[PDB]
Amino acid sequence: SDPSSINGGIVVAMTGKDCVAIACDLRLGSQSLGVSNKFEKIFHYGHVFLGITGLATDVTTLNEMFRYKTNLYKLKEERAIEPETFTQLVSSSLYERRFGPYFVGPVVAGINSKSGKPFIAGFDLIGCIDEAKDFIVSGTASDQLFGMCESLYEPNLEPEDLFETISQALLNAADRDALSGWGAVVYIIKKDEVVKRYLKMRQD
Amino acid sequence: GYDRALSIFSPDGHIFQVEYALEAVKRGTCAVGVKGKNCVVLGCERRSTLKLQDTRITPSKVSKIDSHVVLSFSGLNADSRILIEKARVEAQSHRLTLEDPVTVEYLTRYVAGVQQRYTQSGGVRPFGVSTLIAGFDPRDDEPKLYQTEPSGIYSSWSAQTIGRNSKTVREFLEKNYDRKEPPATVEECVKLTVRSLLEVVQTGAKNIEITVVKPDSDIVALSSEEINQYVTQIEQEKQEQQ
Amino acid sequence: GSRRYDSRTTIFSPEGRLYQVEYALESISHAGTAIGIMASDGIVLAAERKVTSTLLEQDTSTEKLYKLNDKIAVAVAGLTADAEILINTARIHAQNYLKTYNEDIPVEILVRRLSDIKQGYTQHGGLRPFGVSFIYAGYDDRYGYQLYTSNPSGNYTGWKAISVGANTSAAQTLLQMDYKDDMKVDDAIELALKTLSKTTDSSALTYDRLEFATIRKGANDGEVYQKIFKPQEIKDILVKTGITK
Amino acid sequence: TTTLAFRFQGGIIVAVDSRATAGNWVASQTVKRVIEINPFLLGTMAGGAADCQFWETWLGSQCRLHELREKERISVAAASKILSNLVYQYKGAGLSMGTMICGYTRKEGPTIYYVDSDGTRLKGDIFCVGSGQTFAYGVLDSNYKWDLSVEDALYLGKRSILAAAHRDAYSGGSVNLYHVTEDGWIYHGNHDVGELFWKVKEEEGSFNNVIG
Amino acid sequence: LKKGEVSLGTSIMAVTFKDGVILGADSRTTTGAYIANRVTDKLTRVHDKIWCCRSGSAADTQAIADIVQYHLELYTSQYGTPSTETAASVFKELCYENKDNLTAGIIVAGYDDKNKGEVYTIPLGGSVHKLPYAIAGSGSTFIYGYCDKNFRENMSKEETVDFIKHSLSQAIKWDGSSGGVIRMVVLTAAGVERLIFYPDEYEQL
Amino acid sequence: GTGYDLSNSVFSPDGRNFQVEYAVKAVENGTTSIGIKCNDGVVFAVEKLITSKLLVPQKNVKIQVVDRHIGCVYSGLIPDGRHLVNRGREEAASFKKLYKTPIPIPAFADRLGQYVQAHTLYNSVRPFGVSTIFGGVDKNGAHLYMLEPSGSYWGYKGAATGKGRQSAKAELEKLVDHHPEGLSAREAVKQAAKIIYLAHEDNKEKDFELEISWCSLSETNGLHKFVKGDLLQEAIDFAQKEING
Amino acid sequence: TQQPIVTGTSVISMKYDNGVIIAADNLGSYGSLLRFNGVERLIPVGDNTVVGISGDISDMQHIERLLKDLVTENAYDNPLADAEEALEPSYIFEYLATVMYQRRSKMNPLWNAIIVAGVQSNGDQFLRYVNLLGVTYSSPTLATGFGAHMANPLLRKVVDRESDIPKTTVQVAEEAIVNAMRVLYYRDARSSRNFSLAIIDKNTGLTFKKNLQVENMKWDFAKDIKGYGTQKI
Amino acid sequence: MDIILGIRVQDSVILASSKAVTRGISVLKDSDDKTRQLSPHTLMSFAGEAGDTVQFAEYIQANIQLYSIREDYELSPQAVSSFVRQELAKSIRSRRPYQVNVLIGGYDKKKNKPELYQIDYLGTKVELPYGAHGYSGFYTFSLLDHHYRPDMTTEEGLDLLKLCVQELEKRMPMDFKGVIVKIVDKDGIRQVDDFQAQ
Amino acid sequence: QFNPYGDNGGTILGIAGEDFAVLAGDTRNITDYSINSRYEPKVFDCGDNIVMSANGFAADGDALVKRFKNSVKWYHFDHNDKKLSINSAARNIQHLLYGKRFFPYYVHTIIAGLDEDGKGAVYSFDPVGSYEREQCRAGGAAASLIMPFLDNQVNFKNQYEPGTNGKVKKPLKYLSVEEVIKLVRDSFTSATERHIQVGDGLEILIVTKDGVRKEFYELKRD
Repeated sequence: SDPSSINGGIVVAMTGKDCVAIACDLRLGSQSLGVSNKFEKIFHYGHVFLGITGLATDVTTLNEMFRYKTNLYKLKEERAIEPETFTQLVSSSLYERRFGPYFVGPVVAGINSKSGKPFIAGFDLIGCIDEAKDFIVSGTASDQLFGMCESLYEPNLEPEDLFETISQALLNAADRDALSGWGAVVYIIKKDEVVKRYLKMRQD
Repeated sequence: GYDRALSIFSPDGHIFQVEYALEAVKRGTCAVGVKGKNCVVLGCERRSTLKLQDTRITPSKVSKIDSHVVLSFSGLNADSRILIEKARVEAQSHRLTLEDPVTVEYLTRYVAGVQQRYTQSGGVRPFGVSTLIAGFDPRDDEPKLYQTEPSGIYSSWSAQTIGRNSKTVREFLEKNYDRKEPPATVEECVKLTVRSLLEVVQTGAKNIEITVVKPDSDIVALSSEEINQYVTQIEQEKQEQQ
Repeated sequence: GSRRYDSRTTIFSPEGRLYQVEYALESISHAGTAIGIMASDGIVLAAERKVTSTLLEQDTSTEKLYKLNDKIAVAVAGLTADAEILINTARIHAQNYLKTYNEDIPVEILVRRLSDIKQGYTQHGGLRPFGVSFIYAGYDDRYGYQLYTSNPSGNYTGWKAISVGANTSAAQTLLQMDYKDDMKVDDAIELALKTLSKTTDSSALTYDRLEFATIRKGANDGEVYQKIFKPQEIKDILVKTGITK
Repeated sequence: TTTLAFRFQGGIIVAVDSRATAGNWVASQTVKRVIEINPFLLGTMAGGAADCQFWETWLGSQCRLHELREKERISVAAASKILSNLVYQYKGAGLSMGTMICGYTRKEGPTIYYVDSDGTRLKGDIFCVGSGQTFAYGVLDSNYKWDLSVEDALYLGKRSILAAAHRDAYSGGSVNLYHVTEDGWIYHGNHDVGELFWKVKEEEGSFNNVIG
Repeated sequence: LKKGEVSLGTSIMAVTFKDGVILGADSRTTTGAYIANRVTDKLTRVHDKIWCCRSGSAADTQAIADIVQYHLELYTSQYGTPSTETAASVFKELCYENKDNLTAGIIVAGYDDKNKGEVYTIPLGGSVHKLPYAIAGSGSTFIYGYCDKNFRENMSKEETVDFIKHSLSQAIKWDGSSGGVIRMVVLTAAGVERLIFYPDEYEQL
Repeated sequence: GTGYDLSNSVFSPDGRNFQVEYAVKAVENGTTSIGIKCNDGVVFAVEKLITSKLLVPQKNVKIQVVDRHIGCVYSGLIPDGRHLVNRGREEAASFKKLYKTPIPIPAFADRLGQYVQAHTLYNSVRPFGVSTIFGGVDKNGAHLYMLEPSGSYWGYKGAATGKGRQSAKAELEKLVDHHPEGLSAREAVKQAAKIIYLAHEDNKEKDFELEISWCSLSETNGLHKFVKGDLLQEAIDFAQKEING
Repeated sequence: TQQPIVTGTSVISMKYDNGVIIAADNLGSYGSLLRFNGVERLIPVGDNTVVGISGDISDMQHIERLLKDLVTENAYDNPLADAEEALEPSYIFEYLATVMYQRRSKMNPLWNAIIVAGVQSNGDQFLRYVNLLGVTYSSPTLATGFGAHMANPLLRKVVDRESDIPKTTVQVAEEAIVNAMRVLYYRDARSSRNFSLAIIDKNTGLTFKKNLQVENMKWDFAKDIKGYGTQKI
Repeated sequence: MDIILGIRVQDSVILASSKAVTRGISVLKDSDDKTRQLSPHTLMSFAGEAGDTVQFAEYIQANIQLYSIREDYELSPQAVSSFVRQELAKSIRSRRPYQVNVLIGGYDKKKNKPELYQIDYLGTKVELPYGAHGYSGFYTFSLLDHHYRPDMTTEEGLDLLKLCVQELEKRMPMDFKGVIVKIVDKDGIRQVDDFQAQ
Repeated sequence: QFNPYGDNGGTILGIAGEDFAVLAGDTRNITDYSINSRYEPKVFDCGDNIVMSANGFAADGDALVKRFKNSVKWYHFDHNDKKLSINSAARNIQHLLYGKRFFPYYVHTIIAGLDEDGKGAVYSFDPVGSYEREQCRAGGAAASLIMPFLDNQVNFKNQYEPGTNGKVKKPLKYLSVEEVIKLVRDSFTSATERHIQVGDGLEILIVTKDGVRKEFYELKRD
């Protein structure tokens, strides 16, 4: 077997201007046979959005854990969880499990409720924090994704044009896979509306 | 410390903690069980003069341990919940290991052991609640009614009453029910239970709660309305001598 | 010796309940009031703030009103200290249930864990019981609104209107009389504000000497939207009822 | 080692081989192969020697205890499941057990459970365990008939064993036959393979329909 | 599991003279073929008049020695000043129970004023051995003849000072995992005297 | 009856709990033991009381070894003495294994000493109530130490205790003063016998059995030995000489 | 586990009619470097038993410490009993044997091979073996490591059986032990020149000769003189 | 493996589970329900090792049944699934994992819709209209995507499953001897005792 | 890392009789081509008229027999000095074995004695446990050689008188201890010729109702 590429997955985050964007696939497989075009990887906690790539078992286990941590934090503090803060808690939860299993690549996207500015940060299974405001990518096809983003992105994008960068970056990156087919979604996030747009794309 | 002398004998041979336990029972509600021979009826008092509460947020008098095992109590609320949790863990563990739907007696042996346990040995203080555990063992047409105490004793019993007005209901069971020849009708068993709890509750059918268990999981709790029609009937039998 | 310096008071009275437990009840009846009203389009909670003065910060009135969940909140009658330990454990118990069964904790389920620990506190160790009573305000999608109470005796009941802490008799008497089941949030508040007046003897009652919350259906949810009032919001509703007290 | 047990009208037929070897030379024609837990339960030896031995006396302690304490006849259904549950605890501890838990109680009738070190517990009319099992299965299957008399059932059992004995060399010192009833088991003697071979080869005419 | 491993200058000694012991060392840590350290303090005080030379794996020797340091501080305060033999046992115990991870070649040499100067040599695997002088590491076999023949008890300080400077400077030349400074430690009752000589000095002298 | 007589989970107004004070008083009504420090050794002697002819001579012994070169005798409560010694052994052996040397007497003293102090800071753990005269020779000389109930110890040059303490101490100081410290180890055996014989005059309603031992650097070659044979007959001779006979 | 890095080589022993003899070199080897010359490996325990340990010196040091406790603890309780119920070979033997079995059974054995030689003051002569493999035996000849192979057959001509023991005597026995040691320094170069020899007579007690040196020389090299390093141009 | 299929029709979940265990030449056992009823509207079907199956099954039924009485109502398919996955995800770290991969065919009886869940032995959770285990899906996903499209009555689900099973027995070399069919709806769990074209 | 456990030789032979039982064993203890001893038996009388040998690897043997002797001692202590039967002894020796199946073990144990009827019993063990009673049973290195002969001369299986050898047979012999020692004597003597796991001495333990009797015959030496 594979350690995380049973089901694969890719995730991309961009910063815009008052805005951020996070996109991902919707593949579920059993080894190389794609079984479903649906499986959500993006959840959010207060207003900080967490996409987690990897093995499906490990996304589920982390998603329930981060619910548990956010809720008690939320309850004591009478206040939601903040992108900046969330980065640190993710690091600290992941480093404890570097000795355990985990074969994940989470990407965080949000807009702070405390200086109004875009925030994205990236994580590996190792727990190297990737401090970025341009784009940050994770997943199986992350190398390629870095090449596509480094060329295609241009700074200071508004939701419609930002949308076009991310959607095409992800589509052409994915076309050289099969482990990134079976449908894909883009969320373009403002701090007042979130537009969710399904793309039409390849499958085996 | 607290692992010693909570419980010891007197030279008079009374136990302190057991003796103050039986007193919580007399003070509390009233529960009675009367057995047919193809039914078991459990009648219960729940007594409140304050009318600003519902039955559906005040706990029920008869709690299910299994679909075919029921538990009734008189005493503290707090303590009884502890006992109820063990009995459900013991039902499902038995089903797992011996692969038999539960025998009602074995479950009495588990609840009774716990009750013995905190008395004999320190680091815990005893309970102040007595229970009725009743039900049907699989492949039986014969009703089972048991009593277990804070002492941790148990024995099987044809009709039995605990709680407020134990004397009155006792006399009534002595003079109107037999071990030898009980009700053979379901109906007559209902009639008898209502007759007994009516003399003591000092209210109508709106503070007596009847639950009838016919064989192997067949449980229907008659409502205030259904009990009232027998309550009417009862005032008529009593006006042949009035 | 020191085996006779044991207090031996977490054993039964002949009165059918432990010494320390009965004595503790008194302590509650000498600390702040909580009032719980369950309505047919909300749940209204009122509590009178114990010490109010300029030397205190007056803009805080969450000193006894904590939300345990998204749709469950409690009111305290007793002392801050005693309360905190049960609040934290109920919060976790909420999260254990949520995580195991994928659904939020029902009001009685939550009540029942708290009550088994309160009993526990005298049952194991010999230690002293609490000095807190809660009145729980919550919604569940299986019974509608539920409003309950637990005491350090570990006995709990549900009620349609109850008061705990000081002046239980007086407030309960009035509540039973004006109660209806066609009341709305606003009709309850008015009612609540009358009752509170009749138990407090004053020239006037001010908005900062109250802690208030209601849990209504809302208009941003089909759920229930929990509204925690702060002094300045207490001031507004006092005008709206036209009940100055 | 080839052991079979089948459920029929008269109770249960349990038939087993015995053989102990030093080389391929038959060192002793003797060794147990039914471990008589108590008169109501049999467990048949086809696993590791020590594993079977240790847990099956230990199983005898749980049956004896249940009846002494709870004053209730223990089921076969309970006997297998107590066993399976412990087995899963000692799984990947080096365990090798292949046994069939046999009893005939009032409340179930004749009941045969196959229990292995994988912890599997299956109820069936027919279970054969061994390694001459496929061949032994053949003889039994082609002459299977639930409605049968105890004597004729014994002869079919013993020919099945023979069949497996001839081809496979891990059976065939001797045959022990037992018929397990309600009130306990009845031993049907020890039959020598030498004398039994010449009768069957001529008699049965299966794999022998033109004599070979 | 330690990833990479470390090594020390592997020609260590304690020599007895007129009034005590003079302790001598080369120091050099390398991690592979990367020169981790030109100079080092591997001339380790374990008590005020009892020092040692540490050899073997850097990670391991330092980790042990710290533990020995804790026991011999506590040991002094309570049970009176140690001896060379007392220090040596503590070092050995720690090596022997954990010789499943430890590689420590130890000379502990200390001065007492009723035993005079004392050398106790604890090789790998750990066993206490009392000798009147020692040489250790793996470069010691090659100077065994020199050392035995010119070893003399009650030799003048000037003469011992030359003898150690020379002994090592020859050893260091022919052996390859040796290198860096020669540091020396004079232990008499007047206290502890510290010598350091750099490469360019000793080669020449 | 103050909790300064039923508990040691407090400090006293007298700086010690009554029960420890009482241990000191019970050593003194007891049996006599001495210890004689000399310029090359130490000598021990103890009075063993004879109450019946049913006792066997020297097949009950009160001086017990720890290691092989430290000799321990104690006066006072028998059970407490066994327990102290059993401990003394576990320390001594741990020291020999761990540092590869016989244990020093100021070291050995700190280890027993800390353990006598421990049992005197708990409200339910019995104090010790023996005074132990102990000592031996090590690699910087001979040492005589005396350990008390309370955990108190100092080095001695002469030591005495028991019923006959007064008498014993009188002779003992005279002889120690006269001598550089105690003269030879050999001379000290006889002297030691006189003190014990002299102390026996304070209790003539019982008999004694004189028991001596020694531990001497060049006069036992580092070992602790029992004093017997000729050496015991000679000390007896000297004793019956002065105390008339 | 426990693996060679410091080694002691060979302990020999055999019984005669009134006693036993034991001899063993004094060696701390570091492979083929004779690093430590003097290291004890015969421990007298009491005054009628001598423990000879072969094998790793690091581990021998562990047995050495256990023994130091055995001498103190057998004098504990009763310093009246020292030869009656303290310190017999059979007691020393069983004490050692318990540590040995326990360390091996958990699969981290102590690496020694041991002979506890003694003469019981309450019985007859004692010669019994225990090693790290757990193999245990009594025999009138016992020898450890390399000595097991070579020394032992020479000892065995004297006694190999119950019947031969009364026919063996101090003179025969003593010659045989030295003859044996001579064979070991001769065919093995690890075993040291300097050795110690102890003869333990029941009537005369324990006698321990320290610093015997292997003698009755063999100057075999003078035969093979043909030159070995003068090389001519 | 053990061939385990599922199809979700508009009102129901039909689950198909092998009826045989085959040992060389002959079927050693051929009466095989490879599924266990948790509750009257929760069923779970299984594939994996033979022993893991029953040991997990019985442990899990017992826990759920304890929750049903304590809380005094039947636990949702959703409640069971989150519970089932969380236990499987833990076991992998431990010496002995439960190696059963499952199909939970449920009626959500509180909002009136059928739901089908595939949860793997690791913990890989998916909701699907139809799904399959192993190599099965290479051949039978090719017939189900092509000939079926949603909103088709229950009987059409029966005929499709048989066509899938026939192709498996023909072309794939595994041998599992048809399917024994069970239907989970609000009327409970029913056996289809035909498999002749159903 | 190390496994010090291997195996060593030795051979034992147990025979159950009517009224008696023997457990015979050699005195030679070896490891490879060396002689560890010439006189040391691996057979011990463990008491209550139970005789035992745990033949094979010495290290395992010595330890199992120390364990069984303490266990016998405590039984007696706690249970009114009750006789340890061959049936009780057997069960106990299994529990000890299965206690250490986790660790390497290497003995073929055979216990003989008498049961409380006065009837011989010989029980044989594997190094993991399991037992069953046999009428004659060879154990150890030469088990495999001794048993084929042993079956013809003791058990009269595969042993037939002339005439048809199949209807005419030699019956199973009514046992008597004297003829059985001749059989044992013959086995062990043939074994010294073929095996270097056998020789030095032969120790026959005979267990009877008159007690335990030791019989001694010499075997091959140089």
